[PDB]
Amino acid sequence: RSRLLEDFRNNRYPNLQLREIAGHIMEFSQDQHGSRFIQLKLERATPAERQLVFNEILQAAYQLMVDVFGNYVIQKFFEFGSLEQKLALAERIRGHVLSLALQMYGCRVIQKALEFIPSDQQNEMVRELDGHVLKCVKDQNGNHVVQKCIECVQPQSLQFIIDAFKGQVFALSTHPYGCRVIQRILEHCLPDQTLPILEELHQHTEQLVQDQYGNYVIQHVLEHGRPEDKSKIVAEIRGNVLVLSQHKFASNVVEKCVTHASRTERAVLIDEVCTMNDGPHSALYTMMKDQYANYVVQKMIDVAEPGQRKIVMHKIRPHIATLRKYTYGKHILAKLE
RNA sequence: UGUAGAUA
Repeated sequence: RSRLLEDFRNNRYPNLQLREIAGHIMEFSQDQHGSRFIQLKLERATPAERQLVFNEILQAAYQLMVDVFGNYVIQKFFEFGSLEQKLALAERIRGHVLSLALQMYGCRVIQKALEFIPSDQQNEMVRELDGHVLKCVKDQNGNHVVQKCIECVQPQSLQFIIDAFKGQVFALSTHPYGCRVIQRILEHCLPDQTLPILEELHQHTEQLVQDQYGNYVIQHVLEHGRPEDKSKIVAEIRGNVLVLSQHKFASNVVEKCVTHASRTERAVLIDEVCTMNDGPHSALYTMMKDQYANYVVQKMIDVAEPGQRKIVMHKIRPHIATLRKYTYGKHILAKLE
């Protein structure tokens, strides 16, 4: 390194200033303590002081966008720099988007830059992803970037991402990074576009609720979706209430079904299991005794009306001195009051 | 008694 920096790593300069590290901006930024020294002084800095530094981040900007320390520095400028340094940084970035989006460091920046630019540059920076949509949605770095777009970017500039997901919904609603994206779209995108998705979604409601993350997506719509889409799902559940509340994943979804259904639907779903006797005993006998099902049951009571709840507990008197036996049942006896 | 994304 240089002594200047060596002296900084040894604490030999207590009131070190920006001007005093001219010619060494870069080096500093690829060094943890110096990157950190700059990140701080940039916030409390004169316009002359920032530009000084800027001058030296520009010609090796890409290098610092990928450095493990150099990347917070570029990001500071997006936060606290001038409009012109922000567009200038954009410049730097044009036609480098895809690569930085997939890089461990570059995409943090990209993620920040996407947050601090007018729609014009925002709109521009995104189309560079066109035709590598699915490649980014399934990347470990790329995926927060796409998510970052769906959030920051005006929705009408992202039809290419709705298209890209066509007939792809299940593979992604059943993917690790794939399903967070699908949530964003349903949180941000226009009716025009959340229609094909919600459509494929319903195509595999039964399967998705059994997926590791697939359910998180059905779970999303139940909570946040339009009441027309809820009812369709709850309907997928109606009947299957027994076979799914014993599922490790599917239980979590019936849960939110009983929570987010119509008043009516809700009182029908609940009742379904208070009178669809299964085997030796009745329906909710198993649900009580089951490692996952009991939460579904405890939820039954939660959302219930005083009328239909009374009836539930009346069906749960015949086994009071029966649940003490099974421990998962034990968490139920502490409610019949 | 029960489930999910990347930096010093």
